[PDB]
Amino acid sequence: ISHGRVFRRMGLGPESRIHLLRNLLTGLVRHERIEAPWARVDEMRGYAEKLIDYGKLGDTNERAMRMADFWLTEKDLIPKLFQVLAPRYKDQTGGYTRMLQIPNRSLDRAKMAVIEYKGNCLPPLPLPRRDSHLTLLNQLLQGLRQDLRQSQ
Amino acid sequence: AAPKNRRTIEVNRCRRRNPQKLIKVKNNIDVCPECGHLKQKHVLCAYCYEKVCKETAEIRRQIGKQEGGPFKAPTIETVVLYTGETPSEQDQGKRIIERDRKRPSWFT
Amino acid sequence: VARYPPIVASMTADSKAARLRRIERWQATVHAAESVDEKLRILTKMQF
Amino acid sequence: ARGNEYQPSNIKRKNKHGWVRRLSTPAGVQVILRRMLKGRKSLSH
RNA sequence: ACCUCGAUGUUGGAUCAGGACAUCCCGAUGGUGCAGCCGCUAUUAAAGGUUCGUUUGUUCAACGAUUAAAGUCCUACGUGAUCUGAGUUCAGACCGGAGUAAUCCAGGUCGGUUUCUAUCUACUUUAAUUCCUCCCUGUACGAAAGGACAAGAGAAAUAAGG
RNA sequence: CCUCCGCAUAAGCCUGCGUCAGAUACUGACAAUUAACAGCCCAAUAUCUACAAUCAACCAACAAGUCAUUAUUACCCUCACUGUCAACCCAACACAGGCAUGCUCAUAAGGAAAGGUUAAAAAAAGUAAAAGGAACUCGGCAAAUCUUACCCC
RNA sequence: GCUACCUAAGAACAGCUAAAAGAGCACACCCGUCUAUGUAGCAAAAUAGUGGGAAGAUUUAUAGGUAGAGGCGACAAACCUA
Ligand SMILES: [Mg+2]
Ligand SMILES: [Mg+2]
Ligand SMILES: [Mg+2]
Ligand SMILES: [Mg+2]
Ligand SMILES: [Mg+2]
Ligand SMILES: [Mg+2]
Ligand SMILES: [Mg+2]
Ligand SMILES: [Mg+2]
Ligand SMILES: [Mg+2]
Ligand SMILES: [Mg+2]
Ligand SMILES: [Mg+2]
Ligand SMILES: [Mg+2]
Ligand SMILES: [Mg+2]
Ligand SMILES: [Mg+2]
Ligand SMILES: [Mg+2]
Ligand SMILES: [Mg+2]
Ligand SMILES: [Mg+2]
Ligand SMILES: [Mg+2]
Ligand SMILES: [Mg+2]
Ligand SMILES: [Mg+2]
Ligand SMILES: [Mg+2]
Ligand SMILES: [Mg+2]
Ligand SMILES: [Mg+2]
Ligand SMILES: [Mg+2]
Ligand SMILES: [Zn+2]
Repeated sequence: ISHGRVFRRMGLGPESRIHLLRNLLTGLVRHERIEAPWARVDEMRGYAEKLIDYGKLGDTNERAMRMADFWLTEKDLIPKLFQVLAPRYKDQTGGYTRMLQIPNRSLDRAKMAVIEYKGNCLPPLPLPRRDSHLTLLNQLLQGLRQDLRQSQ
Repeated sequence: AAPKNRRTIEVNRCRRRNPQKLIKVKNNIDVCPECGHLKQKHVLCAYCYEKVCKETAEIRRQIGKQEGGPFKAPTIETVVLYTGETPSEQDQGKRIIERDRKRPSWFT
Repeated sequence: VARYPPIVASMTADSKAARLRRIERWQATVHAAESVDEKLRILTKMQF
Repeated sequence: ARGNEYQPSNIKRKNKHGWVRRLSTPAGVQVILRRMLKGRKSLSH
């Protein structure tokens, strides 16, 4: 029975789970785009958002500095976290990460996903785009909208 | 426990050809409008993703060459500039990664 | 006012930089050793 | 616990089943003769 | 001595229990050497229940405290491809005894390997009982001793389901 | 993140993750380990050799102990041979076992428990547990604590 | 070349308490008390925990010796290539 359990059981235990997520998140902070098993990316997305929030908190915040020191195993990324990512997202309030499924791993056919920080310098992902507004159905719905607006 | 009798090929065929065993046809496959290769609707296109990954690998190799060593991550934003392209006012004050090729059409 | 942690390699990781940092830890113990006897002992104890 | 009863050592090997020891006694000479008659490629050890 | 010795694993316990009624308790009923309270006996009733401990391998027995009661059995003395091996005539050993000795004793005692990944069958979500408290009541009954029913009210305990 | 380790010698094995090319830690070819380390010794005939070791000094010993030459005769005039690799041996196996010694006594050296997901039962290992504290059980087995006294042999 | 015993000449035994000890706690090392797992297993006797000894009647590397009407044995009819 796992009603309400929100954390996956990963690695060799709770500590190993935290360390795996920490390594994935350090890689994400360094490269701004990381491909990894789908479940691990899903688990680490929340921690990535939380680091962005802690970076928003600021350098002077000792709690934020301690959190960054723990979570970024490569200490050169803490200045990055506090001076490149948080300033980038200062305007935003959330949704700093884009996660998209990827064709299964060639080795073990594992469900993989790519997670990136939005606005990175890397080439854009082939994002799935909704159907154009000029399609038949979309044009009919536009006619509906125009008729309703004219009525009101 | 050991089998009491050999199970016949008829029973075995029943078991291993029960539709629960058979592979299910997938109806979520579709053509990628960009390159025309097949892709699952929810999954990203393999061909396009490989294009992006190879371009990312080139850019990252240039990034590593410019960094010159471990633990040298910049404290400023980064911009990738291709041949025949000059930094803009926004690009000013950002680390320039120069790629020795024309900017990909998909890349913007 | 911002106390960034030092940008050094991990002392326990499996990497070239980590190995160099462990070598630095060894050499720091050698430096901290006061007596020349202790210095020589630390410098020559590992037989390779 | 068992199985590793063979603790190899060339000194013991040659002193127990060598050509010299086999020829030392008439019985070992007959052992070598039997091996030769059978056509063994290895008369002694 | 009829199946099984090209193996049907066999005491007691744990676990889960299916069934019988020749009913231990709860229900109804006849008789009584049934005044009442306890009882005894017989008919009907197997829906439900039928305790925890000390020594002992004990099943049982005795004892302690309870209970409404702590039922008799069958089920390979149910159930070891679910479990335990304390007893129990494998290998070691001691005591008493037998024998010249080897060795033995339905004598004691200390120790002593519990296999199996399930092919088939079968199966895997099918209106509750009881005790006690008060009151009736110190009433009916009875010389006293003692001492009820029924009705009513309240509390619980267990079982099932959440 | 782990580190029982690890590096050498011995013993064992005998080219057994060096390069190239083919396949699909395999096959074929090419290469390699260079002695100072170690092994491989000693001209005779007699003749000597009571007094441990233990920091050898006090002491204490008992179980009474690895460590020595002289005399004469011969004799120099001319640095060979062999081991040197490896991820390795004995266990039918890339076997959780066996495996001597010197250093390292936690490491400078050596390694990776997780193929991916889910987080059903049963099973194994571990941790925590209201009140109680052996009522379990053959037996305090196990676990937790660190705990008295009496018997048999 | 295992094992029983022996022969030659070797090696090992941290630390603490005590003091010249078949002394105590305790590593390495040797063993294998009890539990669990395993039972075609990692293993034709192992693993984890726990435990006995651990300066001695100790453990152990090398070479040699005793051979089946036998050897060897602190007798368990032990061990003598599963
Ligand atoms: Mg897992
Ligand atoms: Mg041996
Ligand atoms: Mg018969
Ligand atoms: Mg007859
Ligand atoms: Mg049969
Ligand atoms: Mg009846
Ligand atoms: Mg019977
Ligand atoms: Mg028994
Ligand atoms: Mg006797
Ligand atoms: Mg017994
Ligand atoms: Mg015992
Ligand atoms: Mg069993
Ligand atoms: Mg089963
Ligand atoms: Mg692994
Ligand atoms: Mg798995
Ligand atoms: Mg408790
Ligand atoms: Mg008891
Ligand atoms: Mg007690
Ligand atoms: Mg009991
Ligand atoms: Mg115990
Ligand atoms: Mg000592
Ligand atoms: Mg002692
Ligand atoms: Mg005897
Ligand atoms: Mg006997
Ligand atoms: Zn595409």
